[PDB]
Amino acid sequence: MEHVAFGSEDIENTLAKMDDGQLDGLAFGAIQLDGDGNILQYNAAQGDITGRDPKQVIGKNFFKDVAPCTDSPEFYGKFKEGVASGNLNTMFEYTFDYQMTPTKVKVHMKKALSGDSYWVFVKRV
Ligand SMILES: *C(=O)/C=C\c1ccc(O)cc1
Repeated sequence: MEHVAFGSEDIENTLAKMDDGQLDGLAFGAIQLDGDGNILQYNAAQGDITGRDPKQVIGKNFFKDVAPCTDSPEFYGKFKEGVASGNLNTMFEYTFDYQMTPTKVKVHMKKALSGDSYWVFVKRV
């Protein structure tokens, strides 16, 4: 598998070399969003945690369609600020409970290296 540690300092540089196939070899869930919150990448580990079929969610809006429970100042509010500020690095716990068993996770959001893309990393706690 891919040996990348959750919350690593240079994770945006390392994941810059990973294709969709490589992302699926991570020890934790990984989502790539555009500045509007549309889903660009969604790896296997994330799909194990949420039950979503990765291919099926790419293209939908994370905050509108897929994960309305994140539509809150505590999640989406922080996202919208990072995008507007052009910088984002934050780590917090949250509960995912839409159409699923309530699951506690640690979330790390961080701006990608290139363009207008942002990472959302998730692991169980
Ligand atoms: C609330 O809706 C939280 C999270 C979440 C994450 C991924 C997917 O697919 C659904 C929901």
